[PDB]
Order: sequence, then C-alpha cells, then structure tokens
Amino acid sequence: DTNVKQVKVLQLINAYRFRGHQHANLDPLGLWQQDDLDPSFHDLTEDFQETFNVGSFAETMKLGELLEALKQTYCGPIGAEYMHITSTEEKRWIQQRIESRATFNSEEKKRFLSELTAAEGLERYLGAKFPGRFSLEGGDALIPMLKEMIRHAGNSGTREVVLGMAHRGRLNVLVNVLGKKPQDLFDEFAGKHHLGTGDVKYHMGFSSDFQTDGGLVHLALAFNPSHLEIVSPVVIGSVRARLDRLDEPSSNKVLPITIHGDAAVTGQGVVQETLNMSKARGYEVGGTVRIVINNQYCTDIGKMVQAPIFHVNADDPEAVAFVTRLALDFRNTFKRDVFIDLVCYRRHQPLMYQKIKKHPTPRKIYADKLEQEKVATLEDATEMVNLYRDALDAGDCVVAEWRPMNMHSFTWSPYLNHEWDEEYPNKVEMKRLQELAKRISTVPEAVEMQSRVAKIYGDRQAMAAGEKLFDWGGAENLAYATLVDEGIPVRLSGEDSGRGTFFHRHAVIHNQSNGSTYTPLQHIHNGQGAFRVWDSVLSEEAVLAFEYGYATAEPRTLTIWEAQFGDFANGAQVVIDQFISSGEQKWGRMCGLVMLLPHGYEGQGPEHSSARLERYLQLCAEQNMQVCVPSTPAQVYHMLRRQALRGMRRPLVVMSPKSLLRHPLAVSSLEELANGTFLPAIGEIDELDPKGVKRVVMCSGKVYYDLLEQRRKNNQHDVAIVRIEQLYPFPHKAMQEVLQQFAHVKDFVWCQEEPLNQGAWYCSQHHFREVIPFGASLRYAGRPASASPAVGHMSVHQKQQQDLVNDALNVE
Amino acid sequence: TNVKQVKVLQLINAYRFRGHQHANLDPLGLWKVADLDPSFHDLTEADFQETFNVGSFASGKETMKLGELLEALKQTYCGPIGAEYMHITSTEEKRWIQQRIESGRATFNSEEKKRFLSELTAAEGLERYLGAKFPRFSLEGGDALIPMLKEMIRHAGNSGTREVVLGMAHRGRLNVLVNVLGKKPQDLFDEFAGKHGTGDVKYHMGFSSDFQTDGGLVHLALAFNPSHLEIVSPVVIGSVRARLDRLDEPSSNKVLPITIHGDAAVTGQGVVQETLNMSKARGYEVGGTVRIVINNQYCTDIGKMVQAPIFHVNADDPEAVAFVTRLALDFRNTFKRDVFIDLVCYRRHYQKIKKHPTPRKIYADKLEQEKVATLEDATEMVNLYRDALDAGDCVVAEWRPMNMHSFTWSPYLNHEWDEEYPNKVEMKRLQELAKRISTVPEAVEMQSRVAKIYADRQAMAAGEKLFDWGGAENLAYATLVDEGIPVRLSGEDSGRGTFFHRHAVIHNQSNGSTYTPLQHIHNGQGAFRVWDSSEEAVLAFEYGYATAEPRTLTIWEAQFGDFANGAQVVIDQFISSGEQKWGRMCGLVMLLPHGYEGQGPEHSSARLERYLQLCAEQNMQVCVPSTPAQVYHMLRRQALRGMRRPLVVMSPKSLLRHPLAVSSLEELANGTFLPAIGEIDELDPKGVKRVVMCSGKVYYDLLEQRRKNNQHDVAIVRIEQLYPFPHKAMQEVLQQFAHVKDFVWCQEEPLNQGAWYCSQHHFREVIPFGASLRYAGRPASASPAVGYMSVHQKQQQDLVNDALNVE
Ligand SMILES: Nc1ncnc2c1ncn2[C@@H]1O[C@H](COP(=O)(O)O)[C@@H](O)[C@H]1O
Ligand SMILES: Nc1ncnc2c1ncn2[C@@H]1O[C@H](COP(=O)(O)O)[C@@H](O)[C@H]1O
Repeated sequence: DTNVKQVKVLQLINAYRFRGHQHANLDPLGLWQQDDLDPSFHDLTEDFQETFNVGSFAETMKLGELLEALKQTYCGPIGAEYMHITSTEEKRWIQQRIESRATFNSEEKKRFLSELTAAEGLERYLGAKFPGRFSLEGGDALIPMLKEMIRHAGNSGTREVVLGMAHRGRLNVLVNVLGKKPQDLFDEFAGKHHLGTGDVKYHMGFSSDFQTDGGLVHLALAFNPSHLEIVSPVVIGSVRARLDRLDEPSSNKVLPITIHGDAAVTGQGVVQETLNMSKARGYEVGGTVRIVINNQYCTDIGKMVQAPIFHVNADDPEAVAFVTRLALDFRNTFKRDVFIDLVCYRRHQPLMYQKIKKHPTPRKIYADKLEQEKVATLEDATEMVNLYRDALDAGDCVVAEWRPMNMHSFTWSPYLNHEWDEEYPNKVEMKRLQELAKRISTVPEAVEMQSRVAKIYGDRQAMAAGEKLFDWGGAENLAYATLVDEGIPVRLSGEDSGRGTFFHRHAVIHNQSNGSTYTPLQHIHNGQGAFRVWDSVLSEEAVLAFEYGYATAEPRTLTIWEAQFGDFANGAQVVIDQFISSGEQKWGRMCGLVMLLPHGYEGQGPEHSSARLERYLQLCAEQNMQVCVPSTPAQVYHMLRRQALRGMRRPLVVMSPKSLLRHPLAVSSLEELANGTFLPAIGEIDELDPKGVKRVVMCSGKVYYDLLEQRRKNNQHDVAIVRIEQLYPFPHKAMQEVLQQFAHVKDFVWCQEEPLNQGAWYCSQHHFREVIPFGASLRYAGRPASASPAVGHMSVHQKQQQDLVNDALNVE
Repeated sequence: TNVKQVKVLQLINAYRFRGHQHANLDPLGLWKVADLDPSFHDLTEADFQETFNVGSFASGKETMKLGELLEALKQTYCGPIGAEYMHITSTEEKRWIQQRIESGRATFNSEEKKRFLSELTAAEGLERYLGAKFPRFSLEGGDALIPMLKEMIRHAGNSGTREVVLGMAHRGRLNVLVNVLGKKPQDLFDEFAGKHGTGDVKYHMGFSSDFQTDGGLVHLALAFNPSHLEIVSPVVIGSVRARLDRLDEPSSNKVLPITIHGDAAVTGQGVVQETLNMSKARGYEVGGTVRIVINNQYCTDIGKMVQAPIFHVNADDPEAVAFVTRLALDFRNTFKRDVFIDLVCYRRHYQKIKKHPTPRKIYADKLEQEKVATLEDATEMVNLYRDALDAGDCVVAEWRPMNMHSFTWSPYLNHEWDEEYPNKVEMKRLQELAKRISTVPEAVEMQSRVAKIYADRQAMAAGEKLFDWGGAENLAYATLVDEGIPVRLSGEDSGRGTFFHRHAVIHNQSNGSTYTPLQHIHNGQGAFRVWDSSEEAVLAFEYGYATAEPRTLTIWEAQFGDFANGAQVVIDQFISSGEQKWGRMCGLVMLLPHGYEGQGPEHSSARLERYLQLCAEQNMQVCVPSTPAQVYHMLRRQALRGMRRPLVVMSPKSLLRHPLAVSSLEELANGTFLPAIGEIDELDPKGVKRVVMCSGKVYYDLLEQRRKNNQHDVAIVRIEQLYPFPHKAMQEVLQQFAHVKDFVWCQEEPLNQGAWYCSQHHFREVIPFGASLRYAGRPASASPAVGYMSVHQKQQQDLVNDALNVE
C-alpha cells in the first residue's frame, strides 16, 4: 500500500533530477529526438490526489501536483544535468535555486528584446551591405546572455572579465557586447585601417570598460588564430596574471569566459589539457564559465572533471538570463568550472534547412510574446528595430554601457616601441650583490636539508663570499634575487622546475622534518617582488599557452617557462607558431615570455638532444623574437636581467644547457656579475698572437668548450674561437668588436654540434657572411645532415663530437 | 515488509553503482560511503535473517536472506575488483556485465595457478637480473602486467583473434619485450653493452612475433614510439584498422588493439581525448580497444567521456587480474567498444613499500597455504628462470618464428626515388575509366552544381575538354583501383573537397544517400574509401595505417596546410624520422593546401620551409605539383614504385580553377611525373638574359605577366619536386641556358619561409659555373601572411615584376 508508494515517489523525484533533462524542450526547432524512469507507471502508480512527503524537493504535495512541478522544473526550457556531481551541498544548492523563478519586469523583458533586436539587426545590416555569415543567427541569445552575465558579475564585485571565442558570432560580440564602433567595423570591410601586418577581422580582440549597476567592469576579449580551442588556456593564463596583481586576490574578482562550438570542444584535446591544468596550483583561477554554442552530448567532457551542465533553449531569453545567473552564481560560490549548453541553430540535412526557414527568429518569437503579455506593442518592437538600424547608419557605439578606459588601464604603454640594444641598468653594486648572494644561500636551521643539497648550499655561501666561482645555478638564482630585491616579480613554471630536471636550481628546498618546503628567494625583504615556482606536469600545449597569456597580461613580471627538454616543446607548436612568434605583427600584442629549452648533444638520443634551434631561427623576422645560447653563468645572469630590466617585451628563446651546468670551465666571478653585462658575442679568451692566426672558428653554446679544451690540449695557437651568444636579432656591432683583431684572416669556419640541416647554419649563414672580412671564405664544420636529430647510440655520438671538433681545429 | 523489499533492491543498486569505492584495491592498503550501509536504506541487523526477492541480482539463487545477499554483494563489488559500469546507458551491456560478475567469480585450476606464479616469477626475475648486471625502468610493483598480457593473448587466441597490436611506454617495456613478446635476453644484454640507420634507445623498441595458443597461432606486434607519451596510441589503432582492412572476413574480434597508459599521462595528454573521440567515427573505428592503465597514485574518469566500463583490480592478486582480463576482452569482443582496466599497483623503485612483500612472494605463499605449490616448487621456478636468463635464449615457450607470409614489407624495403615505374596507361583504357567514374546511374539525382561538374568530366573523358585538377586526380585513383590497388583518403570534407574540386562522393538529393563512382569500376577492384574527419590523432592514425599496409595508397589531407602544425609531434617523431630511428618505412601521402592568395596568416602557408628543413638522408619527398597531369602522375608514382616514404605535397587552392592549369589526355596516358619542367613558350635561347626558377602557383603569375609584357628574354622554369633534389631533371631543363649568367629563384612565400634558405645550396649546384643566383619574392616576416587583401595584392605584383625586370 501507501508506505511503498511514498518510497516510489522519492524514486520518481530522483529520476527527474537525474534525467529530466533528456525530455526537456531544449531544441528551438523541436526536431531533437528524445530517447523511461520518467512516467509514474514504471515506478508503479496511477493516485494523483494521494498526498505525499516530497523529500528534499525544495513540504507535502498531492502527487499530480508534484509531477506538474517536476515537469516545469526539469523538462521545460532548462535541462539541469547535475546529479553526477558528488558534493552534496552543491546539488542541494542547485536544487534550492531551481526547485522553488520570480518574474522579470516590464523593463528587463523589454531590454532582452532590445538586445535580441541588436543581435539580429546587426546581422541583417551586414548581410545587406557586405554580401560576404559567420553570422550569429540564430544563436542570437548569446548577446542577451553575455550582457546579463556581465551585469551580474558587476553586482557580485567582479572587476574584470576575460573572454575567448572563435568566429561564429565574433562580430556581434565585438559590436553589441564589447562596444566596438560599427563605423570602425564597416571601415574594416571597405579595407580602411594598424602598423604591423595584421590579421582578419574575425580574429580581433578588444578592450573596454562597461558600466553596471554594481560598478565598472573591465572587459577583455582575446585575439586568436584560426586554430580552434587554443585561446582557452591563453585566456585563463590571462586571468591568473590579473588576479596576481590584486591586493587580496579572490577568484570572483576576475571572471574567465570561454565560448565554444560543439565539435571543437569534443574534438580538440587542448580542452582536456586545460581542464586537467585548471586543477593545479599555480594555474587555478577559481573556475571558468564555459559557453557551448550548440548547433549541429558535446558537453560530455565536463564529466572527466565533474561540473554542472545547464542546457537551455536559445529561443527563451528569460530562461537564458536565469541560467546565466545560476551558472555565474555557482562558479563565484564554488570556484568550479560550469557549462552552459546554449542549444540553437545556424540560420545560415536540407530537411531541417526547410525547418529553419519556416521558423521565426528569436527577436520575433519574443516580441510576439511581449505582445501577448501587453508588455510591448508591435509599435514598440518595430521602433526598437528602427532605432537600431538608425544607430548603425550613424556608426557610433551602440552599447549604452560602454565607457572609455582610464589611463591606469593601459598597462602596456611604457613597453611599446623599444629596441633590443637599448641601454639598461646592467651593473649592480658589489655590496648589495654579495648581501643578496648571502641571504639566498642562507637557510634557517629549522630546515633540514638533504645531504647533496646542503653541500650545494655551502658552495653558494662560498660563491657569495668570493671564495669560489659561480656555477650556473648559483648565478641564475642570483639574477632572480636582484630582480625581486627591487620589486620585480618572477614567475617560473615547468616540469620539476623548483629543483631542476638536472638538479641545478634548487630554488625550492624540501624539508626533511615537516615534509614542507622553503624557498629562499621568497625571504629577501618585506615588499620584494613575489617569486613563484610552479611544477607543471604534462599538459604541455595548455601550459605554454597559459604562460603566453600570463606574460601577455603582465609586462612587469618576468615570466619563464622551462621545458624538461627542448625536444618536447613541439608538443606546443601551435602556441609557438600562432601566438609567441607572430602575435606582435598580427595583433600588436607584445610578450616578454622567456622559454628555457634544454638543448645540447650529449649522446642521449633523438628526444634528449635537440631543442630544434633551427625551427626558432626560421620563425625569426622583423625583430619578432630573441634567440640566445648563453655559454656562462654570467651570461645567463645578465641575459635574464636584461629581459626584465630593459623595456622591450618580446619572447626570449633560450637554448639552455644540461652538462654545462657542471662544467668546470663554465664559471664566473663576482666582478663579472656586478660590473659585467650581457654580451651578444664573446671574443677569443686566450692569448694568441693574432699575426699567427690562420683561422677563426665561430660557434655557440657547449661545443665552444669542446673546441677550447681540444685546442689547449693540442698546444694550438693558430686558430681562434669566438662565441655568438645571441643569434637573433643578429648582433652586428658585437660581431665586429670580437672580429676586428682578425681583419686579416681569410679562413672562417662556423662550427656546430647540431646536424647540417639543423642548428644555425642554414638560417644564419647570411649573417655570418655579412660579418667576416671582405677577403674571407666561410665553411661548415659539424655533424652531417640527418633525419633524426640525434643517433641512438652513445659510442656513435662520441665519435661524431670528436670528428667535428678535430675538423674545426684542423688547419693542415 | 513490502517496503523492505523495495529497499533491498535499492541496496543492491547501491553496490552496483558505488561498491567500488570500498573495494580492496590498493596492494599497500595505504589508500566512506553511506549508500553502502544497510542502515542507510532503513534495514536492520534483525532484517538479515528475513528473506527477499533479489530482482535482477544475478546469483541466481532467486531469493536470499538479506544477511547473505550482503556477503555476496560485498564479495562481488568490494573485493579485489572494482567495477564501474552502471553509468553506461545500455541495459543489455549492464545486464551482461552483471551476469558475469554477480555469479561467482572465478575458479582457476592448479595448472593455471602455477602458470601465474610462473609468470610473476619471470617478471620479478628479469628485473632483479637486470638490476644486478647493469646498475632500467623496472616493472617491479606491477609484475602482474605480465600474466595479464599473456592471459590476454591466450584468451584472444581462444576467441579467434589472429593479431594483437600493442603500444606502451617505458615502464615495463624491457619486461614485456622479453617475457611476453619473446625478445632474446641475449639481444637485450648485448644492447646494454652497446653491441648493436641511426637508431634509438632500447626503451623505444617494438617487436613482432608469433605466439602459439590453444586456440591458434596469434601474431603480436608491439609498436615503436618516441619519448613523447600517449601519441603512440592512435598510431596503434591505425595499424589495426589496416590489419582489419586486409581480411576477407572483417570481424573485429579478429584483430585486437591494446594500449598501456600511465595515470599521469592518461589525464595530462590531449591525444587521449582526441583518440577517444575519433574511435567513434566511420572508419577510424576498430571495434574497440582495451586500455590498461598502470596506476601508481580517478585518472580513469576520462573514459566517461565515452562511457566506457572500467574495471579496477588489485595488482597483488593475479587471479583477480586474470578474471578482469577475460571479462574486458569478452566485452570488447561482444559490444565492440573501448574498455579500461585500471591496474592498481605501486612503484617498487617508501617505508610501507619496503616491508611489503613482492607479488611473487605474496602469491607463492598463497599457493603453499593451498597446497598447490611448495617452497621447493616456487623456489625452482626462480632458479629455472635465472638459469634461462644465463643461457640467453627466448624464455617465452609459446613464441614461434614468423611465417614468410607475415613479412608484408619485404618487397618494399630497398628502393630509390628515381626508380622506373609503370607510368603509361593505354589510351583506350584511360578513357574507358574516365567515362566510367564520370557516369552516374540515373537513379542518383545530383545537386545542379555537381551535375555540371560531372558533365565537364564527361567532356574530359571524351577529349572535348582539358582536365582540371579534380578530373585528373579522380582519374588517378581510378587507374590504381582498376588494377587492384586500394586507396584510402582521409581528411576534413575530403569527400567533396574543402575547395569543391574533388566530388568523389555524390549526395543523392532524393534518398538522402550517397554514391561514390570510384567504388563502381568493376568487381575485384581495389577498395576505394574516402573518410571525412581531431587533427593530431588523425594524422597519427593515418601514419599507423600506412606503416601497416604498403599495398594501399593512403592519403591524408589537411583542411589547410597551416593547421597541420597541430600535429607537429607526429611529423617530427614518426613520419620524418621513423625510418632512421626504427627502420620503419611509410608511403603516407600528406596533402597540405598551400598558397598565397590573400586570405591571411592561417590560410596561406603550409610551412614548406619546415618540411624542407626536416629533409635528410632521403627520408621524405616534398612536391609542389603545378598541373593536373602532374598531380595524377605524382599520385600514381607513389603507389606504383616500390619506394615507401612519406610524400608531402604543397596542394593548390586557386590552381584548382585556373584556366591555364589544365592537362590533355595525351599528357595523362603517355606522360610521367616530371621532377622539373622546362620553358614551355617558343623562346629563343640566345635572346634569354635571365632564368627564373620557382615552384607552384607563382609560376602562372610569372608566366601571365611575362606574356602581357611580350617578354622573350626571361625563361621561367619549375622545380616540381624539391626533395630529394632532382639533379638529372634540372640539368635537362637548364641545358639550353648553359650560357645564361643571371639566375633568379622566385617564390611567393616570404624570404625566411618557402624554399630559399634550405634549397639554396642545391640551386647553386645546378646552375652554370659562370652564373649568379639571387632571390626574388616576399620579404622576411614573422607572420606567414598579411591580414589585408590589398597589401597581399601589391606584394604579389611586386615580386612578379622584380623577377621579370631584366636590367
Ligand atoms: N600584451 C599586450 N601588448 C600590447 N598591448 C596590450 C597587451 N595587453 C593589453 N594591451 C592593451 O592595453 C589595454 C588593456 O588591455 P587588457 O587589460 O588586456 O584589456 C588595451 O588597450 C590592450 O589593447
Ligand atoms: N612500416 C614498416 N617498415 C619496415 N618493416 C616493417 C614495417 N611494418 C612491419 N614491418 C616488419 O614486417 C614484419 C611484420 O610486421 P607486423 O605485422 O607489424 O608485426 C616484422 O618483421 C616487422 O618488423
């Protein structure tokens, strides 16, 4: 009897919660094919005036009334699928919100109508004027949705919003949300304009302020390439930077919004990578609001994590508004990714095309409704449509709440139009240097050090005191000290980067007592730059994108990304190709990201030998990047400081050393640190009688030391060996300084560890030629060309190293 | 009591769903759910003695006392196996799983038990033997991987599986190679001693071998891979589709893909998603692959993206592992979908780990207790195995040397690029074919624009009209499948063509159906298949497919070349370098649409220069065909030569419709692929002051300008094949200009892109001793192309003009 039935009703409430969404009126076309637990009878009833307890269903209700309420709640225009989430209080939170809506009022409804009108009217104006649809029609409700999202952010103390989307709807969002001048857009179509090489109109970002009741929000819409889905981790990178510059930096204060298409989101693996990474300390941003523009489920990746998915019918702006707040409230409340599945169509399987043509547009559907509610007449709707058309004709901003940015919002202005060779405060006063050298070498006794580490630290105290030369790690960390000391923050990010893949850095010290850590660079003085090191793992495409976004938002911070080995960075080729190396020219976007790519031929094989130097060199042009191969601790130290101290903001690609990290000749003095500078080139270091010199060898990086040791060994005085430490921009001045004593030499050799089709030969040939004397010939010494970067077998490597070295040194 | 009956059913359902959160899974035990408690469901201790219907609980003792149902539920769902399956939507699947798990579980006989012990002993033994001799990425702590795979292989044999394809990574690799695949311990030992193309590290080696099971011989193929994690997965799956495509009897139990993943890598690499999402598609699907996660410490939740049953199992219990292995196989065989096994284990190379006994120890003990095998038994296993290692010969009893017919590559192994191949086709037959594939049954009702394209093609067959690019290209496929050579075309919109040039597939506007004329040439033809595509997994898959099947012409087409960098890892680590690293040949064709036409930085450049820079030691071909004839001969060459190396094509966009880019029947029937093309206009050699060389669409710009100018003193020559560089061909086309001293290389692409920097050194080789060589083309740039059309247009006109401007 009735005991048993009460239990059955609970089971029925439950089934609606779980799966009600699958019978929801989501599709605006009504051609969706809904494929159980949902009819009473499967749960054995008939009965509808029997009164029941209704469990947690936001006390007592006649049955048939409950079934009403459940169908409303879970089977109308919103499909909440949300009971996979394990947090009890989150579900209950949601239930509370949806299981109890107030009505919007005449002015909010009208306003919805107004934004649908703009959505449509812009799409139509552009159709008529420029018959060449990435039109938003009809996912028109995106405009009302974004505008509401932003208003709600305002009223919840959000200060900035960062957006990334793609092409569909792009022009609409630009004009009707971000506030770009229609006239500016119309001009773009006519070919009226930038002073780089540019990109197409659908990749355009935009920055503005937007006035809400709750205050002034900053809007930032990303630039992006045609490659789908990769702007995402760029955005959230962007937002971590912006959070990192607030004084108490709570997530709700910067909101990331990403807009996706159904196919891209299931089909692009950077989505997985991004979800995985947003979990990680040093990368989290308190969750992203993800909008899926659902045309042709797809949101099913959002269960690899576990996030609420709100599906909604684009044809109901009111339901759309409601879900918008719901999703936003949820994310600001619980610091978690949320998904809004915006279910719509492309006005622009010819069986549904016919469906679409006979279907009224969202503006139309809504104005008809506001008319059968006596909230706006035809004459009202019609005049919204006339007003908007007129405004387009006038060409001015059409977003009433757009405000021009304040001076203080222009964070990049100091950093534009600088050249690589500008002067910068290279020197640091010896007293202060040693003071810092000593502080970062000195670990409170509280911290129990592992044995090998404690040694390394004893060494660095001895470097500080002049009693021992700096190695790479000692000098590198000293660079960071000198930067944070004067207020410049550092962010270092990479696989195992706190200690170092090669055990060289030990910026972070693992306590053997507490199991905690201590990071010396964080304890210099009150009010220093922050210093933060973050250990990635994998997700390498998403990570570099993130750091690119970060460096892009924040030019005051020295932002470093370190690949385990350079060989792996091709996992991020799209970032390197579409953003880092080309973003300035395409988009005007500066970036001082530093990339540490361990690189060097040491016999460990094809994926542990080559950063593919040559690929970065071919990408170089128009001063776009710097490519450096530092050979000394002093060099790395000056190199990093230059990047921070010196105005320009352009990617620094570094061929980082592995074995040089402990080479006994790779070693530097305090005098070289304090009074030295970054040297684009380094001349011959030994005494040779220049009149006796028959050959100059030029080279970069570790192979230098092999040549040096071999030439000393041979007792040889007739061949000089010069380093080129910066291959791009190519340092002509420096080159003529180190070459002047050799004006009379006719035999010049470029020597490289790397194979002929690789390293610098093919790309930097023409520079070498510009720089050697008018007489001189120029020839190659190095490994033969090869399909694989590096041979498999150590004995073969060793023979090749010896052979290329002897060949360089051999004048016979 | 009616009420309690409903609630006992909910209790069962709770265990089905969530039992696994309380299963004994962590070997270490160093690892609370209200649903799992009878009290949660309003049942009491005193209820335990009462008896209930147990609905579908598959036991099937069809009513039980509750106390006892509870013992069973726990013994089923909270023992050494954790089953997550109830999130799957398919009733029959869930019922199927219930039938096999809720039953029972698992009685193994003494012969099998001792075989497990034996296999664990091998796993432990090899790893200690290596550790002692060469002080490795040891399997230790997941020794059960070994009996698992051997059982997987045995069970597949009894299932009529004929091939197994595995990819995995570094942990456990030496062990699998030796104790599963059959590599001789001596070979491994030599390798550690550096007694040995350019090669690669031992942890990347793959291996082929045959394996005698009770059910039949089974071929095993373990993939080569680079240091990069997880990208070998889609490669294996491609391999499998190829193996399935060569069966008369294309049943999917017949070939089994297995991928072995780490838990970090499985959630941190995007290819997993990409591969999971591609395995749904026609035809990249292969009837499901079984995925083993080697879990050291959830990482498996990515399989709910695709709604895969997931079996967790305690690696210290080899009988658990075996049962789950069979179950997984049977499900994949049965329902043709992916399945995950989560092997819960630990890395032996810290306090709790060190006084934890090895899995050999634990199971030897347990067989003692069971009087199935004694200290002395177990011990002699250890000693027999160490002795075997000392002798250095195969330690896999079931190993067998492969049959001649398993050597599918031996014909293709040692070939040069300029080898003679059967270029000519007899005119009668070309025309017969051209007519066949352009004639469509009248039942098929074509969209008007496609109908017009097809009439043009009938005109082309007849000689009325010169071939355009799509005409010739389709005709190439037709000539190959004609003679029994299969074709696989894979790419975005590749059926019709991104640029609407192909129309290999016709969409019948009446039936909603399709018709593909290349599939209807004659019975016994090569299969022709075009598939419409997750770029990185797709390319990886096509590569696997080509390394498996050298008889099929396998073509991948990017939507635009600019996007292929999405797949840089496949290019860098497999396609370009596999032959030298691994001895792995591959005739994969890549169509990369490429051309400066003013559509911006991502619709302009395939990055020719990046492929050029990867070229060395004859690894690849890079071609820029300028004619329908040329594309036709290029594709036929690739298929008809014995060489199997990647062919990277700069594929045209505009040229697809350029009025001058057309070709005659005579050029198709009696021509051949020309690595270089000479001056084509009547031009007096002694009038010529300058020779311009170039490739691809620029040619036509230069030609059309030169003709406008009525210029006779500048010859223009195409290099169609840029690598390997065609020295003989270039001499024939430059001979009549031996006296010219002014040579220009001219390219659309910016100065630091395209061919200039990489091919320079070839160019200087091949022009006359007197002669100078200078560049005409776009200036260097950081973006591949400008954002604005007008600027594009000026740049095009200027480089063309510069190149033609003599004195
Ligand atoms: N990485 C960058 N390079 C150059 N300008 C930028 C960069 N980031 C932001 N800006 C400009 O600075 C202002 C504030 O940017 P945002 O805070 O990102 O909206 C806007 O004018 C941006 O165009
Ligand atoms: N792509 C390839 N290149 C060269 N040899 C291959 C290739 N694929 C398979 N083989 C060899 O052919 C035999 C059978 O290959 P499989 O069927 O992959 O086990 C083994 O000897 C393989 O080494």
